[PDB]
Amino acid sequence: LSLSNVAGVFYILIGGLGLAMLVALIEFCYKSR
Amino acid sequence: LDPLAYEIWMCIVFAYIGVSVVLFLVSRFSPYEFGIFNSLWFSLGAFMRQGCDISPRSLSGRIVGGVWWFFTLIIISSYTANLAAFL
Amino acid sequence: AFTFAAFCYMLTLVLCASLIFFVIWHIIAFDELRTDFKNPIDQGNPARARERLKNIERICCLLRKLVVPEYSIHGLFCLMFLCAAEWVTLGLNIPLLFYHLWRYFHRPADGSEVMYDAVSIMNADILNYCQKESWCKLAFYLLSFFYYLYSMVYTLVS
Repeated sequence: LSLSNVAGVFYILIGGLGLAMLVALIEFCYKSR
Repeated sequence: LDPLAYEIWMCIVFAYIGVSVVLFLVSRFSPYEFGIFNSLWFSLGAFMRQGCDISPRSLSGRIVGGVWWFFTLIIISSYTANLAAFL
Repeated sequence: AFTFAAFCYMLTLVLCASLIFFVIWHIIAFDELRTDFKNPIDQGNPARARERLKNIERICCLLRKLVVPEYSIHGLFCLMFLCAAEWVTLGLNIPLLFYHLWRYFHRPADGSEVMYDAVSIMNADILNYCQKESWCKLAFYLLSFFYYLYSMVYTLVS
């Protein structure tokens, strides 16, 4: 199975990690304030 | 390992590393435990369909857990299928 | 044209974001520490004297904690680019890895064992040196983040 076949999963995973860290920053700001 | 090209295996390893690192960062610096060791344990257990005794309790860890579950589901369903042939 | 190296670049960008945030928090902590240290109101004041010591201990402990994630994550970058077969970026990253090793292991000045002990971390030379180092580190991380983004897009489109 070639990596090209399933690349979408990795794209989705990276998007999810970025969104998660974004949300963590937001929660940190809310907790601080 | 034949069912998956070595490129996919390397990407899988480093994604297992990155997810655990991200979960560690998220939980340590934005808490409600999840160190790095237990984080790797949880990620590995979720990759092998055997759950663990700990689950993320915040939203920022639960998003990571969800994407990890989806990713491992897809990868395992792709690998399992046509695995006797390669053996 | 997805590739192992491209995914390494994406993940490295994601993590460089957190590295940037760590360095920003470090410089903010040092700016606050400098502003407080230059302010001798805590010095020679029977009231709130313990406040300065408590603040110093808090800051030193917090930045004692923030250090290991940054160093280990940069080491992870180095390892990933080593296994990725990326040679330019790995060469650009090794010097900072060696700098971090030196900082964590050298134990210079015949001081305390810990990096920020709050007792020997009150020398103005220490604050100036570390503030300059943190600013340089932030600039390097910004440059590396933009380089990672450019390399990711270039590799992916190719």
